[PDB]
Amino acid sequence: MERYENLFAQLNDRREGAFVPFVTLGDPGIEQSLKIIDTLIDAGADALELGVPFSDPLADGPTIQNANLRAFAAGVTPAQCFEMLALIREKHPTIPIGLLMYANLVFNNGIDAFYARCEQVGVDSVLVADVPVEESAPFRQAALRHNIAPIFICPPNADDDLLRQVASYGRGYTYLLALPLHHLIEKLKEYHAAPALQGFGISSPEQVSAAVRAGAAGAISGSAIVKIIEKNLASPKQMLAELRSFVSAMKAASR
Amino acid sequence: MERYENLFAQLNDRREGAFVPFVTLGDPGIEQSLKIIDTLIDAGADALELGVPFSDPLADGPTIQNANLRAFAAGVTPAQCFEMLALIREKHPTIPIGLLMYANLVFNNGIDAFYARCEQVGVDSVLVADVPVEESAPFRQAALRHNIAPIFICPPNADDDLLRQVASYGRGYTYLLALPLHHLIEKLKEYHAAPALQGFGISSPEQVSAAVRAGAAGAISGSAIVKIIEKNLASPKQMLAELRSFVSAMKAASR
Amino acid sequence: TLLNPYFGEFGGMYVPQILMPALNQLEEAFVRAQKDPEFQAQFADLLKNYAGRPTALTKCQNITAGTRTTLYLKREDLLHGGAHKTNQVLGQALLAKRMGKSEIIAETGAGQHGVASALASALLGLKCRIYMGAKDVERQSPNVFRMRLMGAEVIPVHSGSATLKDACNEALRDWSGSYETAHYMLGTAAGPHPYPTIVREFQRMIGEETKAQILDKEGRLPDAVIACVGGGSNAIGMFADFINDTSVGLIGVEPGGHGIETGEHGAPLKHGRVGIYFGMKAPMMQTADGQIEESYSISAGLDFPSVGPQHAYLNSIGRADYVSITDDEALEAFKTLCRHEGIIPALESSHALAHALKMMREQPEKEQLLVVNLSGRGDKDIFTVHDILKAR
Amino acid sequence: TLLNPYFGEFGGMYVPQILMPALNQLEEAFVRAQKDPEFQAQFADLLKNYAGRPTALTKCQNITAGTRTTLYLKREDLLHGGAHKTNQVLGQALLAKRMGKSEIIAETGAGQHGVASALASALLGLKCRIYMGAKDVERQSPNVFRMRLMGAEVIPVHSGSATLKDACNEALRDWSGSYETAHYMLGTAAGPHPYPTIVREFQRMIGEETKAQILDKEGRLPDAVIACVGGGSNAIGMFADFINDTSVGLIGVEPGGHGIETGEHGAPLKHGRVGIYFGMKAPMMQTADGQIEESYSISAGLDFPSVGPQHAYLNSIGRADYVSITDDEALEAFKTLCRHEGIIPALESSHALAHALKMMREQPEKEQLLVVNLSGRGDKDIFTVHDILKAR
Ligand SMILES: *Cc1c(COP(=O)(O)O)cnc(C)c1O
Ligand SMILES: *Cc1c(COP(=O)(O)O)cnc(C)c1O
Ligand code: NA
Ligand code: NA
Repeated sequence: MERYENLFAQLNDRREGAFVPFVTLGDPGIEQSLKIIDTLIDAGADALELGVPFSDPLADGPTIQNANLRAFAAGVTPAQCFEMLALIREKHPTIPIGLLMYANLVFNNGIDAFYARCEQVGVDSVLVADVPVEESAPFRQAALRHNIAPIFICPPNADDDLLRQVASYGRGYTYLLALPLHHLIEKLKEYHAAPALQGFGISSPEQVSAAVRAGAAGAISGSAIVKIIEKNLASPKQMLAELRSFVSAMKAASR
Repeated sequence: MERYENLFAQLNDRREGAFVPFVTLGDPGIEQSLKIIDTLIDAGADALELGVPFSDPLADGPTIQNANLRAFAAGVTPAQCFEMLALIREKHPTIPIGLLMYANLVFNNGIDAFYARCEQVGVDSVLVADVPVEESAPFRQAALRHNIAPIFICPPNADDDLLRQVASYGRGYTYLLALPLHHLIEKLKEYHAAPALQGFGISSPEQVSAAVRAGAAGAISGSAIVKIIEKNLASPKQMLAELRSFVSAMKAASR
Repeated sequence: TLLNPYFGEFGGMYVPQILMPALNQLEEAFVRAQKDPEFQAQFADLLKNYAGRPTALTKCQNITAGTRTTLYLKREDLLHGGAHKTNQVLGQALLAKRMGKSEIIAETGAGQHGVASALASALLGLKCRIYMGAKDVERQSPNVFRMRLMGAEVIPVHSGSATLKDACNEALRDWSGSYETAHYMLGTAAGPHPYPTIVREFQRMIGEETKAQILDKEGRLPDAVIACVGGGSNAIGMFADFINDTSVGLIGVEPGGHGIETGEHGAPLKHGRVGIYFGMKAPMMQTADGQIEESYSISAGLDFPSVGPQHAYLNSIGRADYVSITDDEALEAFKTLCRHEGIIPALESSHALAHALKMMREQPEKEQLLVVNLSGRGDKDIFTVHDILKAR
Repeated sequence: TLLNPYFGEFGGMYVPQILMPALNQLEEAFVRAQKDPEFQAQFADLLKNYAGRPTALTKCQNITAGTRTTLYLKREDLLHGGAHKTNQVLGQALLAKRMGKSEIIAETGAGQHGVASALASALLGLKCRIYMGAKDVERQSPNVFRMRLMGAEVIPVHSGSATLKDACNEALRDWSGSYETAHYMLGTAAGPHPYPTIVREFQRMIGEETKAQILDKEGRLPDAVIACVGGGSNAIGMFADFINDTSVGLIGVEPGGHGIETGEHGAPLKHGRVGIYFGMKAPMMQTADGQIEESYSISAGLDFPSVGPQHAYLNSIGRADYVSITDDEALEAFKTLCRHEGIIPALESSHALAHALKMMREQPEKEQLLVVNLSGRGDKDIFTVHDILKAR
């Protein structure tokens, strides 16, 4: 939780936005995945949003859907994910690490036990894609008890009652996915909601800058990164090169 | 009609039974069929029962069923049958000739017209397999008007009312197909029914003699002949030889 | 006979002498049964508790859009078995039992009659042997499995042109010898008396129900009732109860196949000559010198090369009108029902529907209340319709 | 929420935030509808005039010979469509309309749900898109033709292991974006609230009719009511009305597949672990580290790797009992019904029957009045049963 507060503070003094890439743990391989994350961070990523391969991501698109298949095929398991995570943390002590999970993977061995291990490996936040605020009680409380920031998605069709709830319940940051977006950032700030990160379709520097200007604290690059991996699945050396550049670009555009 | 009366008279003075073979007109070929009939007569047949190939003989067995197929395949038609018939008569003026027909072939061009042509070609009797006594009025009357003997089958399950009807309505002969058969011949003779010919399964001399002794005026060899044709369909020269002998045998056993 | 074997000039008992006793026995039994309230009660129980009667009368919603025609469907497709054949097969089965019989004989073409007799037999505990044309066997594998599954013995007949036509012969031959213990369950309102009469009385609930349903829903009788004519049971089933309501039109539809002018059709009532076949005198498909010919239709169920004698009669006196519908017309009627009412009709029943669609389209501002007898469901037909369409 | 999303601990709304508005809208509409007598009247009209309700309750005649068991069958096989699925698909369709929707979204496996949604859509005039697992597509050609024939757009999904599981994902993804104009017609009494509740209320006529029919015919309630459990709609349909008649036993039958001990089965309620999937918390087929696994059964219709939450609940408190029946046991029950009652049941429904046959055979002198929900007809299965038997 602490790491986010730290990040957003530093970002402010330098009056810049946060650039947060998304990646699937173990895609396309474990060592390849680890090599990829080290690049993203070195290339300028402020934080990380990491996915744990799940069998039924009824909340993801084909891009992410295909990422999981690759991981699975690679032999990745939740257990292996946690090993990778301890390793990532070991080398990068300050970088905030958020996890994108599915409710079953969390519920599997008892909720509390899940967050316990998160805290243990040094994970900062967790986003359970299939748990609306309406059913978050157990997940929330467990997260807070293990000093884990429970991340919540703020959808386009978000009403006011929802806005107030997301503001109260969340920590670390707000996942921003009618409503004049400017008013969204507005309402949240007003409700003392955790800093909002713009998540919907951020795939060009133009968009990063816009988000910042719009009042967002930064932007999450949802699948643009997963694309590069795919495009270069063929050639690794270029997978990294393409990664470095893309990130460097997106980052430059946050300042 | 006259021919039958003549035959049965002569047979009596010589105290013998009539041997009547059955054959399909045009089976296996027209000339082959004609050649076959000349043999049957020469071999001793007292009379002839001739069949006209019909598409749906719901009253015949596979043996006769197959005979029709052969004829059809040979290109035989009712019309061709009548030509053959004039020819048979032309060479054999005294031999009684009976036809085995299906009601449609008779009804086709008008009933009366059918019997008219029978009389014209010199046919003595007609058996319409699918016309019970109950529906024979039109066929009967037309037959009588053209001096054609209407033959009727007397079945195993024949009751007394039927016996009286068959006796009154028929001419030429009675087609004999529980009831002590001896009593059948008895009841018929009593009703002044036309001479009864035993039709059920007469395929051995033993049977001819039996029929006679039983009181029948002779026997009709229903399909035994059609069998020989089939058996030797392969070789003609032997088809005739086998025919000659079989008939000579059956005939000898009638005396 | 206790009853009249003739309808005008059509009908009669044109069978070998050997079979008269069997027919006479059957008619006696049917007459006694008809009068037996206990019989009637048993029959009614099965129809309702086992078959699913009364069937629904559905008012079409989309198909008659933009016209002044109100189209209703008699849902015989909803009958256990998925065709109207079930009604009479149960009546016949119950009848064999009343006569103390324990064996049933049937013949089939498309297979629906085989299946229906097999099911009636299974339920009432009768031994069942079904004669089938090896040609039909080969192309009706699925129906053969159903039959066997139901404990019916399927005897493939090859004799002649292995088809219904020949099936009937062996069926009849069998019965000649076994009528003492067995009962012949003829498939339609045809053949020798009293089958045309029996099959009718055992199918007449269709019409009686339609009459009550329509009076309840519309408060008036239909202008016309339309049904397809293969051999004629579904049709007479529908018509029977309306015969005396002279204001109601009766329309029977025969398969036009490729089109009359082609000769490749199955419409003897209107395009054939009366003859003598299957123990009856009625219109049929025959050659010039009297050989019975085969019917033709996309729908195997309409393949009877002749027609029930009561139909030939109703026509003669002008009480009922007969029309033809071609393969192509049936197929479009098929597709149209699927699309607009989400009902898959038998290709047979599609011939009746196609005609009603014709009436509607030709005279769109003509106000008329029609009822089509949807004699069966088309599940059995999707493969046919499939391979037709794909081919196209 | 207006209603309780939970049955004991099972149920809830475990979906992305984006879908909550849609679910909330749906529940509001259902509640208003329930209270709308006009709604109830319209629904009742269709069920009766279009689908064929009430279905018959057949007393078996031969199958229970030599025992003291009286076996009745709820003839859902006689429903238009040939399966119970039709009842709720009509309710849902009517509901989409009340909400001013004009598009329907559905997913399918075996194909029966696709076909049923397609027919409901065709009749009420809704645009219909159906997601299908390309694996299922390949093996459900016939069902695909039916769907297309009915004007439904069939979208083949390959993502993951092209199956229902994945079908559901795209269906859900679609709805997230289109819920404004489209309605998601979920296939069983599962998924997020209020589907488990809706699907139940729209299937409860089965049970209500059974209750009235049995009291009329036997003058007493059954000892037990047996139904198969794929996802649970037919079962809860049957059970719902008898829940408060504590003297009536409720038995749900899950596919045992090759046998439990083999792992190749589809019985999560009794042999799986509760988890969170398809927007609900219920028992399911999952690996040790939480990956959802596939069900297995000879019958594709019983392939749901989880179960409705109300069932998991009824079990928990011991109101209802759940058992399993293997492939082999189902197959024999199939064959037995054909042979003795001349009824071809769905391989699904055969699982419920097989269990009732078990009860009867094990305790032949035990007097008991049973009712089996014959959820469908087996026409769709003859090829399967065929190629199984021939293989043997
Ligand atoms: C058999 C059949 C027919 C044809 O028979 P009819 O004897 O003319 O009534 C028509 N429709 C269906 C659905 C059939 O199965
Ligand atoms: C679909 C189907 C089932 C399984 O579904 P439930 O949701 O468990 O009721 C059972 N029987 C038939 C005939 C079906 O089509
Ligand atoms: Na016909
Ligand atoms: Na299940």
